[PDB]
Amino acid sequence: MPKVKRSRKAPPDGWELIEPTLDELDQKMREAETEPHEGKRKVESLWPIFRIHHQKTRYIFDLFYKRKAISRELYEYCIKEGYADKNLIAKWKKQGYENLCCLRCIQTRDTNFGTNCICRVPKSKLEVGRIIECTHCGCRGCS
RNA sequence: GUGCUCGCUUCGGCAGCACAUAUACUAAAAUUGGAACGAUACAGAGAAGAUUAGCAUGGCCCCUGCGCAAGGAUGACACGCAAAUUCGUGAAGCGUU
Ligand SMILES: [Mg+2]
Ligand SMILES: [Mg+2]
Ligand SMILES: [Mg+2]
Ligand SMILES: [Zn+2]
Ligand SMILES: [Zn+2]
Ligand SMILES: [Zn+2]
Repeated sequence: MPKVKRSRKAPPDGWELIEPTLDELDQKMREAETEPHEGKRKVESLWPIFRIHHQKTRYIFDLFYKRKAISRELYEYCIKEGYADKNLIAKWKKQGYENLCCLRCIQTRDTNFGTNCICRVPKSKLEVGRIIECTHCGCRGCS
């Protein structure tokens, strides 16, 4: 029923107060894996995976850098077990990059002209009020 | 969005600055045509009597094979009243200058 752990040592100290929500996020991810595509476009059906992955990683990130509610050990346990993304966090700690979607949406090898997605353009520099949905992600304006 | 402003100056708002700067064969489609054996009837395997191994050759014919191997009926086709330049003799009869 839960995620099979791969550490086999017991989880660290403050585990028991973050587990209902981690399992609730984990139950939410298993919904999105099994949704049948019908009226969902070919790229659109993968958008919930990136959203929930953002959410799980944001949750551990808030409990350790904002709320200071978790030690290094419980933090690095959640990264090793796959609850949080190590690389997505390392971009959120950068200066401009603090509500980033994905690592796809800043990867310049993934685009034709070698650039970020329009996801990453500040909404004030589009100056028109056009509506954006990133094809990688579904995002409407990180930056 | 975040941070810094000995910014107004409260913790409400605003101002300034810094970082952050252009995805997508753009459809979950509408269309548009050419196509699956294989069944339907027909159809029957070259070499001058008959029964037959085959190896080629040529290209707006392909199939199987990774093949510059080898197979596919010798893989099939090829079977054509197969006419390409350029004429003269001799007498004989009839009409004519
Ligand atoms: Mg042969
Ligand atoms: Mg034979
Ligand atoms: Mg032959
Ligand atoms: Zn994204
Ligand atoms: Zn994006
Ligand atoms: Zn985004």
